[PDB]
Amino acid sequence: PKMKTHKGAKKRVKITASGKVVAMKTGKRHLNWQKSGKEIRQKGRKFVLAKPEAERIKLLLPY
Amino acid sequence: RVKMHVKKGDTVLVASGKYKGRVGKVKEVLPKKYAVIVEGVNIVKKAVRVSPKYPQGGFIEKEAPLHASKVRPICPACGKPTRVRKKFLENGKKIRVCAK
Amino acid sequence: DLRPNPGANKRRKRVGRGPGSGHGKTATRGHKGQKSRSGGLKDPRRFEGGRSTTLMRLPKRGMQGQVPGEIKRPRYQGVNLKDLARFEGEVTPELLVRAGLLKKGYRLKILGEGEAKPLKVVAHAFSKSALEKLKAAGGEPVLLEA
Amino acid sequence: MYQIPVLSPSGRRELAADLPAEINPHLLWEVVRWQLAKRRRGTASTKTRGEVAYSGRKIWPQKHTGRARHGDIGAPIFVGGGVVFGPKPRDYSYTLPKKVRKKGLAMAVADRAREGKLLLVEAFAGVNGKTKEFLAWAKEAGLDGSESVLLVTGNELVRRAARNLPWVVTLAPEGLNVYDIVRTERLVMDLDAWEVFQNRIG
RNA sequence: UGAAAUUGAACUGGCCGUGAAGAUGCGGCCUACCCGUGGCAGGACGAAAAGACCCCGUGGAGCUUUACUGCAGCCUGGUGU
RNA sequence: GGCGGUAGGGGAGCGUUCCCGAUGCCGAUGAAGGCCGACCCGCGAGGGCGGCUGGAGGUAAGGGAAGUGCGAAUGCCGGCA
RNA sequence: GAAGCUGUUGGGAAGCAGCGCCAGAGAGGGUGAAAGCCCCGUAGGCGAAAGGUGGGGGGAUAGGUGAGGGUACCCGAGUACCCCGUGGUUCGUGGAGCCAUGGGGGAAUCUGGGCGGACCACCGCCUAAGGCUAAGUACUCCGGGUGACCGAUAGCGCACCAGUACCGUGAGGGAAAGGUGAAAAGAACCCCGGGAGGGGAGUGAAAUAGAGCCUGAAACCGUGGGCUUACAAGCAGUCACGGCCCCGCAAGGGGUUGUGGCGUGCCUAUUGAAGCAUGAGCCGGCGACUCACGGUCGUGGGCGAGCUUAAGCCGUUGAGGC
RNA sequence: CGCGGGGGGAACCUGGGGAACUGAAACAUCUCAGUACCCAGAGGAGAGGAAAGAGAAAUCGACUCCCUGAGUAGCGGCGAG
Ligand SMILES: [Mg+2]
Ligand SMILES: [Mg+2]
Ligand SMILES: [Mg+2]
Ligand SMILES: [Mg+2]
Ligand SMILES: [Mg+2]
Ligand SMILES: [Mg+2]
Ligand SMILES: [Mg+2]
Ligand SMILES: [Mg+2]
Ligand SMILES: [Mg+2]
Ligand SMILES: [Mg+2]
Ligand SMILES: [Mg+2]
Ligand SMILES: [Mg+2]
Ligand SMILES: [Mg+2]
Ligand SMILES: [Mg+2]
Ligand SMILES: [Mg+2]
Ligand SMILES: [Mg+2]
Ligand SMILES: [Mg+2]
Ligand SMILES: [Mg+2]
Ligand SMILES: [Mg+2]
Ligand SMILES: [Mg+2]
Ligand SMILES: [Mg+2]
Ligand SMILES: [Mg+2]
Ligand SMILES: [Mg+2]
Ligand SMILES: [Mg+2]
Ligand SMILES: [Mg+2]
Ligand SMILES: [Mg+2]
Ligand SMILES: [Mg+2]
Ligand SMILES: [Mg+2]
Ligand SMILES: [Mg+2]
Ligand SMILES: [Mg+2]
Ligand SMILES: [Mg+2]
Ligand SMILES: [Mg+2]
Ligand SMILES: [Mg+2]
Ligand SMILES: [Mg+2]
Ligand SMILES: [Mg+2]
Ligand SMILES: [Mg+2]
Ligand SMILES: [Mg+2]
Ligand SMILES: [Mg+2]
Ligand SMILES: [Mg+2]
Ligand SMILES: [Mg+2]
Ligand SMILES: [Mg+2]
Ligand SMILES: [Mg+2]
Ligand SMILES: [Mg+2]
Ligand SMILES: [Mg+2]
Ligand SMILES: [Mg+2]
Ligand SMILES: [Mg+2]
Ligand SMILES: [Mg+2]
Ligand SMILES: [Mg+2]
Ligand SMILES: [Mg+2]
Ligand SMILES: [Mg+2]
Ligand SMILES: [Mg+2]
Ligand SMILES: [Mg+2]
Ligand SMILES: [Mg+2]
Ligand SMILES: [Mg+2]
Ligand SMILES: [Mg+2]
Ligand SMILES: [Mg+2]
Ligand SMILES: [Mg+2]
Ligand SMILES: [Mg+2]
Ligand SMILES: [Mg+2]
Ligand SMILES: [Mg+2]
Ligand SMILES: [Mg+2]
Ligand SMILES: [Mg+2]
Ligand SMILES: [Mg+2]
Ligand SMILES: [Mg+2]
Ligand SMILES: [Mg+2]
Ligand SMILES: [Mg+2]
Ligand SMILES: [Mg+2]
Ligand SMILES: [Mg+2]
Ligand SMILES: [Mg+2]
Ligand SMILES: [Mg+2]
Ligand SMILES: [Mg+2]
Ligand SMILES: [Mg+2]
Ligand SMILES: [Mg+2]
Ligand SMILES: [Mg+2]
Ligand SMILES: [Mg+2]
Ligand SMILES: [Mg+2]
Ligand SMILES: [Mg+2]
Ligand SMILES: [Mg+2]
Ligand SMILES: [Mg+2]
Ligand SMILES: [Mg+2]
Ligand SMILES: [Mg+2]
Ligand SMILES: [Mg+2]
Ligand SMILES: [Mg+2]
Ligand SMILES: [Mg+2]
Ligand SMILES: [Mg+2]
Ligand SMILES: [Mg+2]
Ligand SMILES: [Mg+2]
Ligand SMILES: [Mg+2]
Ligand SMILES: [Mg+2]
Ligand SMILES: [Mg+2]
Ligand SMILES: [Mg+2]
Ligand SMILES: [Mg+2]
Ligand SMILES: [Mg+2]
Ligand SMILES: [Mg+2]
Ligand SMILES: [Mg+2]
Ligand SMILES: [Mg+2]
Ligand SMILES: [Mg+2]
Ligand SMILES: [Mg+2]
Ligand SMILES: [Mg+2]
Ligand SMILES: [Mg+2]
Ligand SMILES: [Mg+2]
Ligand SMILES: [Mg+2]
Ligand SMILES: [Mg+2]
Ligand SMILES: [Mg+2]
Ligand SMILES: [Mg+2]
Ligand SMILES: [Mg+2]
Ligand SMILES: [Mg+2]
Ligand SMILES: [Mg+2]
Ligand SMILES: [Mg+2]
Ligand SMILES: [Mg+2]
Ligand SMILES: [Mg+2]
Ligand SMILES: [Mg+2]
Ligand SMILES: [Mg+2]
Ligand SMILES: [Mg+2]
Ligand SMILES: [Mg+2]
Ligand SMILES: [Mg+2]
Ligand SMILES: [Mg+2]
Ligand SMILES: [Mg+2]
Ligand SMILES: [Mg+2]
Ligand SMILES: [Mg+2]
Ligand SMILES: [Mg+2]
Ligand SMILES: [Mg+2]
Ligand SMILES: [Mg+2]
Ligand SMILES: [Mg+2]
Ligand SMILES: [Mg+2]
Ligand SMILES: [Mg+2]
Ligand SMILES: [Mg+2]
Ligand SMILES: [Mg+2]
Ligand SMILES: [Mg+2]
Ligand SMILES: [Mg+2]
Ligand SMILES: [Mg+2]
Ligand SMILES: [Mg+2]
Ligand SMILES: [Mg+2]
Ligand SMILES: [Mg+2]
Ligand SMILES: [Mg+2]
Ligand SMILES: [Mg+2]
Ligand SMILES: [Mg+2]
Ligand SMILES: [Mg+2]
Ligand SMILES: [Mg+2]
Ligand SMILES: [Mg+2]
Ligand SMILES: [Mg+2]
Ligand SMILES: [Mg+2]
Ligand SMILES: [Mg+2]
Ligand SMILES: [Mg+2]
Ligand SMILES: [Mg+2]
Ligand SMILES: [Mg+2]
Ligand SMILES: [Mg+2]
Ligand SMILES: [Mg+2]
Ligand SMILES: [Mg+2]
Ligand SMILES: [Mg+2]
Ligand SMILES: [Mg+2]
Ligand SMILES: [Mg+2]
Ligand SMILES: [Mg+2]
Ligand SMILES: [Mg+2]
Ligand SMILES: [Mg+2]
Ligand SMILES: [Mg+2]
Ligand SMILES: [Mg+2]
Ligand SMILES: [Mg+2]
Ligand SMILES: [Mg+2]
Ligand SMILES: [Mg+2]
Ligand SMILES: [Mg+2]
Ligand SMILES: [Mg+2]
Ligand SMILES: [Mg+2]
Ligand SMILES: [Mg+2]
Ligand SMILES: [Mg+2]
Ligand SMILES: [Mg+2]
Ligand SMILES: [Mg+2]
Ligand SMILES: [Mg+2]
Ligand SMILES: [Mg+2]
Ligand SMILES: [Mg+2]
Ligand SMILES: [Mg+2]
Ligand SMILES: [Mg+2]
Ligand SMILES: [Mg+2]
Ligand SMILES: [Mg+2]
Ligand SMILES: [Mg+2]
Ligand SMILES: [Mg+2]
Ligand SMILES: [Mg+2]
Ligand SMILES: [Mg+2]
Ligand SMILES: [Mg+2]
Ligand SMILES: [Mg+2]
Ligand SMILES: [Mg+2]
Ligand SMILES: [Mg+2]
Ligand SMILES: [Mg+2]
Ligand SMILES: [Mg+2]
Ligand SMILES: [Mg+2]
Ligand SMILES: [Mg+2]
Repeated sequence: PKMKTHKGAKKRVKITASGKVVAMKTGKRHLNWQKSGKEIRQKGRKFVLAKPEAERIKLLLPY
Repeated sequence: RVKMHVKKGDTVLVASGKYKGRVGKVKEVLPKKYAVIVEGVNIVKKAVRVSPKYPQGGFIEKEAPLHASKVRPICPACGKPTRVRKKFLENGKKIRVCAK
Repeated sequence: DLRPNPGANKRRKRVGRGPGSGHGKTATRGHKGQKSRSGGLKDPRRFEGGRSTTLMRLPKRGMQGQVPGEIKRPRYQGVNLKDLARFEGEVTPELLVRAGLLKKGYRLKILGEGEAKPLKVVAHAFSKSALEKLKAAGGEPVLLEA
Repeated sequence: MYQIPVLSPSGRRELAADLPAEINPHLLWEVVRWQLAKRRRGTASTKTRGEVAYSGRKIWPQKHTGRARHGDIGAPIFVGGGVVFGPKPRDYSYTLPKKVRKKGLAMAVADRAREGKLLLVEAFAGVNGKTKEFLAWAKEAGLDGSESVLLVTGNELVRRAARNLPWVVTLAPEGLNVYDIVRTERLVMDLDAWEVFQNRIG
């Protein structure tokens, strides 16, 4: 009774004012040793998901 | 307690079925069963004898316990419901207009 | 108008589905007909495959939180001056919450686009932009202090 | 609407009500359902295979027995077992939004007003709580018993009077409610009542 | 005097086909009046037992060790008595 | 002009229990249930009518709420084979 | 503790008809069927010598209540405090404080001492290591009230002489079983029979209400009647025709089955079953997608830059309101 | 010699002890859960209770219970929870 906000999710995802799900980019914290500048740069931004988008949305809600 | 009801042993009118309008005195009242016997209901007990002692014991037609709600008390008229006026000491049932 | 026919206005058919029958949703009942259709299925929401969910993504949500927890500090809510402009007289933190916006968030901040009423407007902070729109029409005082 | 006939020793005067123009039947169906829901007392219970009186033991082994296969008499597939999704006590009530509650009361009163059945009065000449009195009193009032009358007044004595009547339903001013309004073919009320009605909505 | 397991219902034949690849029940053909009693065990993939073998389940349990981790026990420094 | 259909999606309906309707109406000139029909209305689940039983209940129109429909679960209880 | 009597159908009226009556009472139960006015009640009201309870009201006692100046006496010890091992908290060693404490070391008495999340400073808060304290809260063995709760396979395991009979060494398991009729009027007496049990007589409105007796379903057993069968090949039907028997003016219709054509049970599981793959002897009853909270979309409404109240309070006793 | 204890009570209460299945789709930290259960004691309740309090307001003012605060702040093999 009373759903629990999936703390593990909110700790890594943001819900955009329109209704989209934004999350950081993977692949930039380790594998690196000399990846292009182009790589790491584009790994700094954040993005959007699509269908799993709708999966997480449900794990928050009170949020 | 409270098993008690309308009249005791005395004159009463039958507003029942097969003896409506009939009249008689009540010769017994069975509170444990809420019924009274008058002189009205009478059924034939073809029975030989109730208890083995005594050879003959009768086809007696005797009176069948009448349900106490089919009998109304009566005095100088046609039998009224019972009121209760207490005297200056005791208490006794005045009918719808008179004593006793 | 009697107790006959107040009847629910032709749309509320409480008609739940019964799948215990012989023609409708039969036998298997509802959509099933297979297996792992018994007590219940794993999640899905997040969990499943049993591979990596998508919890492959990661928490840039640094400043996730400390032990003693929340750090209390003044919270400013923006009330857009176009909505403020609505009513008149002289607006204050109380009047604003007292009527629709704010709600004891406590810190009042007129800002945003619209058209300033020539009224006085006590607040906790003005947007640069808001400051001017109202500057060229009326009076504008700052917050108490603490 | 507006054409409410008032009654008094000074004769029949007439008032002007602020009652709503139109009646939404569904709203009344919503308000009545709400009223009949809250009085619903939750009280039906049955026992799960857990609350049933039997023991845990496995009735018999489940292997080379030829018999079916089982756990314990509790199992709902036994006669004298537990019941399945059988009822448990529950609160049927809910909070029908206040705007709605009032709309209803207004529309109810109105529906009767528009039917002409509504009749405010003040002239209660038959006082001392005594059915006979109110009986004769209603005779004058045009209430004979051909139609059901929801009587609403502050005076407990007028209540006492009408109360025992099988074509009347007594009720205080605050008691006003759609169900009772709708029940009876005829609304009739005290001015002090009609007033405290407008108090609620006017 | 009088049971039992079994029992979808039966109006329950042979061959050669046939079919989920072993047919009283479909095809064709052949044989055969109706109902029992005593007796035989070829078929009814006959009864019995939700195959013990085998595999599957991120099932269980007993057992082993230089599998992992832990506990008893023991050994040991420091300290209290 | 369309209209085979499993898993499945959608729609419309029938019937059982209970509530408002009900201080009412049906009812010993016969309630519920049971038995029977070659009748009537419904595509249908059903509904109605009639005779026989039965001996006291039953509950429209329009709504409302569910312990609401069984052929199978080596299902459960009983009866009989 | 109010107010009804007559007629009529009936085994029996409480029904139907006539006229009439109470109601602070037309809740409900009963009386031969369906009753405000017959009975028991109900509305309203009355009551305790004795036991219990009882600041609610009233009375008494215990107890309690002031200012300034000076002195520094006192202000809970193996305690605080730090360390080691832990528990509690949202806190899993985490920057880990707070409360508690098993081991070790071990103070102070207001210029004392604890705390405000390591520590330090500043500024605040608070006085540990003695104790007690009503109400608001939890529960239902017990009594009462009420139900869009059950109605004997339901409802508590038990409506009934059930924690029984019976099973188990024992802990413990744990049933089945309710209904004549308004009244017993429960069937005198005769008849066949050892009895049981029948037939007649009799009671009753009714006895296929006759005593584990209301209704009395299905499987299952049986007698009688109609149609049919001993040269026939079978999922038992179905289509056609003919015979025979029964309804009906009729034309039609009902029952049966002779011959002819056609035809591989139901469910399940499955690429695929009549299948020699699963389940089921048959009938009756019990039997499986709910509910609470929270979500999401659709939907019928109310209000709209707003919308809505929770617990609770008043009210009511099927009234709402704040 | 005098007053008291002893034993019992459906559920409820406090204190001393205190699991595993199961969840994590394996499992060990973790969860189930300080629940189940055992023990002692209280009583119509029990516990708690007048601040070495809370915590940011130069604010509050015993305890208990309900609503909310809030699935927030946090905790977490940052998994499941
Ligand atoms: Mg938005
Ligand atoms: Mg938002
Ligand atoms: Mg949006
Ligand atoms: Mg990386
Ligand atoms: Mg960069
Ligand atoms: Mg929120
Ligand atoms: Mg006498
Ligand atoms: Mg004699
Ligand atoms: Mg006389
Ligand atoms: Mg069903
Ligand atoms: Mg369908
Ligand atoms: Mg389908
Ligand atoms: Mg189907
Ligand atoms: Mg299946
Ligand atoms: Mg689940
Ligand atoms: Mg990272
Ligand atoms: Mg945060
Ligand atoms: Mg400007
Ligand atoms: Mg007018
Ligand atoms: Mg409208
Ligand atoms: Mg038991
Ligand atoms: Mg038990
Ligand atoms: Mg149990
Ligand atoms: Mg067990
Ligand atoms: Mg087995
Ligand atoms: Mg068997
Ligand atoms: Mg079982
Ligand atoms: Mg079990
Ligand atoms: Mg049983
Ligand atoms: Mg039982
Ligand atoms: Mg039960
Ligand atoms: Mg008019
Ligand atoms: Mg009229
Ligand atoms: Mg043969
Ligand atoms: Mg052949
Ligand atoms: Mg054969
Ligand atoms: Mg063929
Ligand atoms: Mg052949
Ligand atoms: Mg033989
Ligand atoms: Mg022989
Ligand atoms: Mg053989
Ligand atoms: Mg042999
Ligand atoms: Mg054979
Ligand atoms: Mg063989
Ligand atoms: Mg097997
Ligand atoms: Mg594995
Ligand atoms: Mg394993
Ligand atoms: Mg093992
Ligand atoms: Mg080694
Ligand atoms: Mg070695
Ligand atoms: Mg070790
Ligand atoms: Mg040592
Ligand atoms: Mg040592
Ligand atoms: Mg030593
Ligand atoms: Mg067409
Ligand atoms: Mg179709
Ligand atoms: Mg539908
Ligand atoms: Mg009638
Ligand atoms: Mg007639
Ligand atoms: Mg019925
Ligand atoms: Mg019924
Ligand atoms: Mg009929
Ligand atoms: Mg209806
Ligand atoms: Mg069910
Ligand atoms: Mg089926
Ligand atoms: Mg069965
Ligand atoms: Mg049997
Ligand atoms: Mg059986
Ligand atoms: Mg047998
Ligand atoms: Mg009386
Ligand atoms: Mg009369
Ligand atoms: Mg005459
Ligand atoms: Mg006549
Ligand atoms: Mg007569
Ligand atoms: Mg009469
Ligand atoms: Mg009549
Ligand atoms: Mg009079
Ligand atoms: Mg009562
Ligand atoms: Mg009547
Ligand atoms: Mg009555
Ligand atoms: Mg009284
Ligand atoms: Mg006194
Ligand atoms: Mg006295
Ligand atoms: Mg008191
Ligand atoms: Mg003194
Ligand atoms: Mg003094
Ligand atoms: Mg001094
Ligand atoms: Mg000193
Ligand atoms: Mg000491
Ligand atoms: Mg010391
Ligand atoms: Mg000291
Ligand atoms: Mg010392
Ligand atoms: Mg120490
Ligand atoms: Mg100290
Ligand atoms: Mg410290
Ligand atoms: Mg140490
Ligand atoms: Mg150490
Ligand atoms: Mg420590
Ligand atoms: Mg502990
Ligand atoms: Mg800890
Ligand atoms: Mg926690
Ligand atoms: Mg922890
Ligand atoms: Mg800690
Ligand atoms: Mg400490
Ligand atoms: Mg210590
Ligand atoms: Mg301390
Ligand atoms: Mg503090
Ligand atoms: Mg600090
Ligand atoms: Mg402090
Ligand atoms: Mg102190
Ligand atoms: Mg101290
Ligand atoms: Mg102290
Ligand atoms: Mg103290
Ligand atoms: Mg203390
Ligand atoms: Mg105390
Ligand atoms: Mg309570
Ligand atoms: Mg009770
Ligand atoms: Mg009671
Ligand atoms: Mg009740
Ligand atoms: Mg009821
Ligand atoms: Mg029984
Ligand atoms: Mg029973
Ligand atoms: Mg029965
Ligand atoms: Mg039975
Ligand atoms: Mg009991
Ligand atoms: Mg008992
Ligand atoms: Mg006995
Ligand atoms: Mg007993
Ligand atoms: Mg018993
Ligand atoms: Mg017994
Ligand atoms: Mg016994
Ligand atoms: Mg024995
Ligand atoms: Mg024994
Ligand atoms: Mg049994
Ligand atoms: Mg018995
Ligand atoms: Mg006798
Ligand atoms: Mg005889
Ligand atoms: Mg003789
Ligand atoms: Mg003889
Ligand atoms: Mg003899
Ligand atoms: Mg005999
Ligand atoms: Mg005899
Ligand atoms: Mg005879
Ligand atoms: Mg006779
Ligand atoms: Mg008759
Ligand atoms: Mg009979
Ligand atoms: Mg017998
Ligand atoms: Mg009867
Ligand atoms: Mg025959
Ligand atoms: Mg024959
Ligand atoms: Mg015939
Ligand atoms: Mg014949
Ligand atoms: Mg043949
Ligand atoms: Mg044929
Ligand atoms: Mg004929
Ligand atoms: Mg004719
Ligand atoms: Mg002709
Ligand atoms: Mg015929
Ligand atoms: Mg074919
Ligand atoms: Mg299979
Ligand atoms: Mg297969
Ligand atoms: Mg398939
Ligand atoms: Mg076969
Ligand atoms: Mg096989
Ligand atoms: Mg088979
Ligand atoms: Mg299989
Ligand atoms: Mg099967
Ligand atoms: Mg078999
Ligand atoms: Mg068998
Ligand atoms: Mg059945
Ligand atoms: Mg809307
Ligand atoms: Mg209340
Ligand atoms: Mg003493
Ligand atoms: Mg004691
Ligand atoms: Mg004690
Ligand atoms: Mg504890
Ligand atoms: Mg402990
Ligand atoms: Mg395990
Ligand atoms: Mg495992
Ligand atoms: Mg824990
Ligand atoms: Mg505990
Ligand atoms: Mg002790
Ligand atoms: Mg004790
Ligand atoms: Mg206390
Ligand atoms: Mg204490
Ligand atoms: Mg103190």
